[PDB]
Amino acid sequence: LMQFTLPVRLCKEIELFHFDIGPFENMWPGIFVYMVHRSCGTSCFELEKLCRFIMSVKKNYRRVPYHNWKHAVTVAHCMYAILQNNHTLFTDLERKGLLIACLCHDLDHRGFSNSYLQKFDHPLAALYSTSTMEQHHFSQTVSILQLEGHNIFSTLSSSEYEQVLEIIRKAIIATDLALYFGNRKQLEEMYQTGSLNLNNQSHRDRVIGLMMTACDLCSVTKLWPVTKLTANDIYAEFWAEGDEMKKLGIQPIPMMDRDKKDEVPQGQLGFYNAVAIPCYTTLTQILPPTEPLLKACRDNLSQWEKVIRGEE
Ligand SMILES: Cc1cnc(C)n2nc(CCc3nc(N4CCCC4=O)cn3C)nc12
Ligand SMILES: [Mg+2]
Ligand SMILES: [Zn+2]
Repeated sequence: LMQFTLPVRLCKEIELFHFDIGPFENMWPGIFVYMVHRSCGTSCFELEKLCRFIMSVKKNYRRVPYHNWKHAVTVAHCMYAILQNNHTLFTDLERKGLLIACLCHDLDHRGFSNSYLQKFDHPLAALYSTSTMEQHHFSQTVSILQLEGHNIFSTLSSSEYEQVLEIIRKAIIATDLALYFGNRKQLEEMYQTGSLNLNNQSHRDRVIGLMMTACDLCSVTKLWPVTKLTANDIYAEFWAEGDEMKKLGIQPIPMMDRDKKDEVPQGQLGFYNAVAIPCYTTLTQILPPTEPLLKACRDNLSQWEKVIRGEE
């Protein structure tokens, strides 16, 4: 049958956590199919249905600076690297669900936070009072699965299908960073007191939630030039929301105020110390082969430190 194969450099480097999917948009679908075939099997999905699903997902990502189709595919590649370094830890349905969840997790993102939607009084803030954009992304995922010729899960039973969509729903909701802090603290306590139990469904749920955060934040785990240039896209969004906050007559938080361009290096320090390092530290304790993510994050923290010291 029909393998996808990549050029030699991509074939080797796609296996590493720090892989950058490159600036050729037209190769990203092929890169995703390649990752599904190796992490799931050539039998998981009918190629035609999967190709049609990938292309409708791409179409429902918007042309925003950071929360775009490249982000979707980047977050899927980090999940692929986690899954490939932990062969035997995950069920068949989890392998199927989690790459889809990653591809779908920011579907139809508009470049604005949950907080901006509530202050603007967007209709989505009335339909979904918490994790507003994340419930929207899961709703968009179901919509696309229900288009003609797009049911990639069509060969699962009613109960397997229900389990896979429930894995995807939880994985997507878990990308609401507001929920990460409490999830990581619970996992930290569980790991240390030795209660962490991977046969406990509500435990696996938490561990998959942390994987989702780790993949979502994975720009901090890349080579420094990738990390630094991705940060510019992240801030281009934040500062546009800042502008929109000022139009509602609301002072944005410093994170979203382009007037504080200069403090970006110190903003990154707080974010590595408060968010990223704790995330990859707890993930590495639970899933030891994800250490390369923690090591790369620590490398990038030390680069932001060099920027503050004026050494870069
Ligand atoms: C969600 C996400 C994901 N990946 C990355 C790399 N980032 N970087 C961020 C912003 C960090 C941050 N910057 C500030 N700034 C900047 C100057 C004033 C200020 O306060 C505050 N904070 C918390 N957010 C993320
Ligand atoms: Mg999101
Ligand atoms: Zn995301």
